[PDB]
Amino acid sequence: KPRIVTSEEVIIRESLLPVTLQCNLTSSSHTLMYSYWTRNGVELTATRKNASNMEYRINKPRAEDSGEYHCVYHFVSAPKANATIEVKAAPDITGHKRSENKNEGQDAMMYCKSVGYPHPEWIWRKKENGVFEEISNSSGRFFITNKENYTELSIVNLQITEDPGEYECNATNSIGSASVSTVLRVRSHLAPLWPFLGILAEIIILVVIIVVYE
Amino acid sequence: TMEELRSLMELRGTEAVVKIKETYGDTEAICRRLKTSPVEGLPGTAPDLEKRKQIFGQNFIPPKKPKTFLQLVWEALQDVTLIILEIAAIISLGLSFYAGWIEGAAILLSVICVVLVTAFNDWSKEKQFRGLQSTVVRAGQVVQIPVAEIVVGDIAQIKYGDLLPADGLFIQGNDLKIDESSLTGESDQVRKSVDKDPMLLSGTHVMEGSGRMVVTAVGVNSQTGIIFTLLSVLQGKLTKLAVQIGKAGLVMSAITVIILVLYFTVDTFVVNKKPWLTECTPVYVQYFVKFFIIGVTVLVVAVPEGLPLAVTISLAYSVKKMMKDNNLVRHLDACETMGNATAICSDKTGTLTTNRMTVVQAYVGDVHYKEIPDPSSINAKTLELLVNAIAINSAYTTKILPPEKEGALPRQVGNKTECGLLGFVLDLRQDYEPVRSQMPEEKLYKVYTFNSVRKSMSTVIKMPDESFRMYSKGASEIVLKKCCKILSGAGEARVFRPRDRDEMVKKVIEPMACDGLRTICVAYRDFPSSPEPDWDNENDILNELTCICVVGIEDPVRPEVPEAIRKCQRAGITVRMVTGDNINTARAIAIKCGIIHPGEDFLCLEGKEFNRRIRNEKGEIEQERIDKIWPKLRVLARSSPTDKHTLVKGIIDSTHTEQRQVVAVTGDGTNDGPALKKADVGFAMGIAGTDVAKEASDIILTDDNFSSIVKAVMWGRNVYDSISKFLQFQLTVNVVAVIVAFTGACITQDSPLKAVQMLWVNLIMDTFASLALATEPPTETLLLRKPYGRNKPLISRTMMKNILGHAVYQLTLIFTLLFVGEKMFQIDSGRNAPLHSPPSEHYTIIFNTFVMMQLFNEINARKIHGERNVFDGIFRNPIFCTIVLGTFAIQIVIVQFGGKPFSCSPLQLDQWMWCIFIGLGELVWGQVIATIPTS
Ligand SMILES: Nc1ncnc2c1ncn2[C@@H]1O[C@H](COP(=O)(O)OP(=O)(O)NP(=O)(O)O)[C@@H](O)[C@H]1O
Ligand SMILES: *[C@@H]1O[C@H](CO)[C@@H](O)[C@H](O)[C@H]1NC(C)=O
Ligand SMILES: *[C@@H]1O[C@H](CO)[C@@H](O)[C@H](O)[C@H]1NC(C)=O
Ligand SMILES: *[C@@H]1O[C@H](CO)[C@@H](O)[C@H](O)[C@H]1NC(C)=O
Ligand SMILES: *[C@@H]1O[C@H](CO)[C@@H](O)[C@H](O)[C@H]1NC(C)=O
Ligand SMILES: *[C@@H]1O[C@H](CO)[C@@H](O)[C@H](O)[C@H]1NC(C)=O
Ligand SMILES: *[C@@H]1O[C@H](CO)[C@@H](O)[C@H](O)[C@H]1NC(C)=O
Ligand SMILES: [Ca+2]
Ligand SMILES: [Mg+2]
Repeated sequence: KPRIVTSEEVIIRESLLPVTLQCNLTSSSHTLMYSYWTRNGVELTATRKNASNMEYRINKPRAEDSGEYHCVYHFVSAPKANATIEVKAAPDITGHKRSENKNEGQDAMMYCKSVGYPHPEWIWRKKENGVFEEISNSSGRFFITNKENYTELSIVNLQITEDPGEYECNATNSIGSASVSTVLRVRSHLAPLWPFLGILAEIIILVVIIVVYE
Repeated sequence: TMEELRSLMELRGTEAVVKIKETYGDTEAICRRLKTSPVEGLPGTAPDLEKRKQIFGQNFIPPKKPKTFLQLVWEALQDVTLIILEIAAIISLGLSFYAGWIEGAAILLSVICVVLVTAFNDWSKEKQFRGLQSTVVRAGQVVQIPVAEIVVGDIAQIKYGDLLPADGLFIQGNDLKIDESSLTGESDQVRKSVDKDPMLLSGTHVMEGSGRMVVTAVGVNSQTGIIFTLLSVLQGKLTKLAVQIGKAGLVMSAITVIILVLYFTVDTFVVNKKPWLTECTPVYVQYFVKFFIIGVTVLVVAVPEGLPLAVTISLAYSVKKMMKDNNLVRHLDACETMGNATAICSDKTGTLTTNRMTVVQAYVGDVHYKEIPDPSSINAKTLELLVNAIAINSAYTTKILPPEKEGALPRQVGNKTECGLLGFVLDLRQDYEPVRSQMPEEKLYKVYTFNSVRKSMSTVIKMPDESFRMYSKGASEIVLKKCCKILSGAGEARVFRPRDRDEMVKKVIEPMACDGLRTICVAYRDFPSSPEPDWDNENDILNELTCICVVGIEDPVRPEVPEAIRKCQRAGITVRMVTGDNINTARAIAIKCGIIHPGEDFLCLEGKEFNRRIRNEKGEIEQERIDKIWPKLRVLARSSPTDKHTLVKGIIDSTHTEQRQVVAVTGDGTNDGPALKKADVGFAMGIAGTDVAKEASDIILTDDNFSSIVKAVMWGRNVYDSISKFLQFQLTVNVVAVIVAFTGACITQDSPLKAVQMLWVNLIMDTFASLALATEPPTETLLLRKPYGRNKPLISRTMMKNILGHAVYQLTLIFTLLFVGEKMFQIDSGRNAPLHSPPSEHYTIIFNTFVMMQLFNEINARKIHGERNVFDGIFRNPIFCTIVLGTFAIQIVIVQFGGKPFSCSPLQLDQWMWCIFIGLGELVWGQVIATIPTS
């Protein structure tokens, strides 16, 4: 088994200093063919050389760079050795919908996608009386799905009197936590009736003024 | 060849006589070469026309028509207002590629529409003018032939007022005088004669006399054809208004761009520290591009590109619709000048009367009949003499013809007073044929011509053996006093003395005149003839007459003019009458018309008094003397053709009254040339009008009615009104629009209305308001307002009150929405959106409300005079309804399926209903603002 010595894990802060990740193939009796860096199972571009010792430099480290890095060593007649250098950093929410407007008696969908590593734990909250409480499944109409980035909250058979409000994903991780908010509004069924009663109230007083004038 | 004859007649001098004598002799020596029989004439057969016109080629082809549709498009493209729009579209299209392109197309579309419409209407107008305006007295045959055909050899009969259609050698005639200023530039009356100057020229006007001509050639080789081939106060005010609006719009656009750039730079660089990194240069220029485009679009909104289109559309619509009202317009600017008309100087006969002469009263047998009598009532030995003295007296060509069409009246063809006399004779159950047939020119030798100088026509007949029989018809005052006996009683020849005739004048003549009857007198004489009388001394050869009977002819006043004149006087227009009849008859008819009312102080002075009282210093004409007459003058009797001209000149040029006067003159005749051109607008007569009076006028009346003139006045006022209402609507829109932009750049850092939406608003307002508000049909309410002044401003008080009130309502609603729409609708605020951001439905609501308010205010902008019932007459103009409904549907589709390119997000049903609610509220606010006194 080839021996690979790797650099220590790095926590990406707001500092602009470039970060260098190092692997050294210290012991190998096989004719090495090539080597490459990989991030989250994706081979980084232009990282294939001889590289019996291999380096990767990040000039502007950001939270989007952090991930589970590997330096894979492919040999002529030996199985590959991968190893792992984890680059930890706090998570950041990169995508959400500002508001969700839906008719009563319909479904609602909200999501909070984020970037970081190690991948976070998604929990949702609901703002009541000025403070954020935990979501409650007290009617079986709430569905929460959790993934690495994606989280999804779904509501069925919206109720105008209870559901509307602001919800908040929470994205926690050993480095830190981040959160954003989404406003859900449920529209009444009798909405298109009040303006109609207005329009009539303008016609039957626009006529009255005219015919009296004649 | 015609070329030799043309070169011969080109001399135009006293040498022509010599040449004609030295080479061509008289007319008949070489008339055979032209292939023409003078006395016999030409039947008018096609083979004869082909044989005599083997090398004619063609007639005078109409002008080349260099104005094609493409030429008109190019001409209308270089308009001052459209240059700005097309330049700005070019800048926008160039600046886009760096959906921005969707901006430029909008501007382009506007320009395209305008130019197309303009070109189309212009071309249409030209075709109409060619179609409407293209029997000639030069007939050849004894029967009249149509004007179109013109041949070489035809024998023209020329009368006073004929416009000469071709060139020809003179043959015979009496005292022919012609105005040749159309060719020489000299306005002196050339007297034509075989022995001095026998040529007759196309395009010259016959001022006096009559004759015949043998045309040298049909071929249009006359000097006038050769030279012709060789060849708006409202508009000024509107141009001034357009340039002022453009300047204000330019200033506002520049200020908006400066404010936006200042905000961006100060906020991004000074308040917050950000260095000018080169990598961010594209973003920093995209911002600038956006700001610039916003400014540009504001300018193209503020520029009024629909004003000239509105003017041309209203003028073309009115000109086309006048033709179905018996007015055909030649000069376009006369359509709107008639709106301001403040005086009309018409003539009695032809226009105010039906010009049909009938006999209703008589004074025969020393008895006054008010109705046509039985033939037995009148004693014998007198009826025969009356028939002899009427049938043979004058103008054997005044034949009476049956109508023979839909039971019409027996229209007359000759001198109308003599026609009425023949009608009276026929109504006595007699016939003039057994008298005229037995008396041809055979013994008819001594005839005195009829003219206004003598007002009488006399003939001598040789039939009485060893005697003569003089006949005379006179104006009851020139001729009546010349008689010496009365055929009264049972044929008795009582002695006529100055004593009893004075009482007779006040007994029968005065009541006849007061009934509106023109009084004429018939007299006869018998010369002994044993010594031949020397008949050249008119003073004595017309005396010693014997009056047979006195008859009063009449022509009824048209049934429509008593109300047309009333409408004219209600609309502030004063109408005067100029006539050649005696003062009594003129006053009697002017009372029936309504021109002068029985109780008032209105002058009715004659022509001689008029000339005497306006010339104090020798014969000089003084404006001060005229200014004391024309304000209170209604009837001008026994006038002269120059009297009408001097009255028009005195009225127009006067600076005495508080308001400048614009007059209209109705004319018909030879000498109504200068009087009909000094006036501001001239009306020629349709059927009774000569060619000289038709080529100097501005409008021609097809039906000859005076009541047509009033229609013209109405159709003038409508034109003005149309422009006014358009202006109203347009101004309101752009005011709000501009203000919104200038308040979007200060409170926020972006205009609430994007560039493409503002271009849609500009398209609606300018193009469609010009097309829809400028075709309003006229109503009878227009003829109830005093004529407008000269320096009256376009933006009247009510128009600016409407502009301010509706702008106030629209501005408050738009600002309230822009700042509280996130909470009123619960729709998430769209303010402070970053660059390249998805559209929101907070701003789509503002755009939709703006457009709906504009449409519901376009409905309001159809009333300028404070009228409350806006929907009055809305269905008489289908263009308005079509355009408004089409715009509404297009707005719906733009908001719904018109997303990211138009910056519009789809709306639900209640938001649409709220937008419509606010528009109808604009209608109700229009109702509110109408109940405010502008005084
Ligand atoms: N055939 C006629 N023979 C003799 N006198 C006539 C004849 N016709 C008209 N008169 C009279 O002689 C004058 C001729 O004037 P005329 O040319 O008919 O115009 P007017 O009637 O005077 N004016 P106007 O109605 O405007 O054309 C008038 O005084 C008539 O009364
Ligand atoms: C790099 O080159 C050395 C020297 O030839 C060789 O031993 C080694 O296997 C190579 N590694 C590769 C090609 O990955
Ligand atoms: C790791 O490899 C690099 C690159 O060759 C080398 O400089 C460094 O000394 C190596 N470190 C160790 C501990 O072998
Ligand atoms: C390398 O192989 C190991 C075997 O345990 C595996 O866990 C790891 O994910 C592999 N690395 C990559 C980048 O696939
Ligand atoms: C809520 O209860 C329903 C019905 O038992 C279940 O399907 C759903 O997954 C539950 N959701 C949560 C977040 O507990
Ligand atoms: C989330 O993880 C998936 C793999 O499941 C990856 O394809 C995607 O790029 C990640 N990020 C986002 C923002 O979806
Ligand atoms: C997420 O947890 C962190 C840590 O307390 C906090 O900053 C954030 O507000 C939390 N989220 C919610 C939804 O309360
Ligand atoms: Ca415009
Ligand atoms: Mg006359």
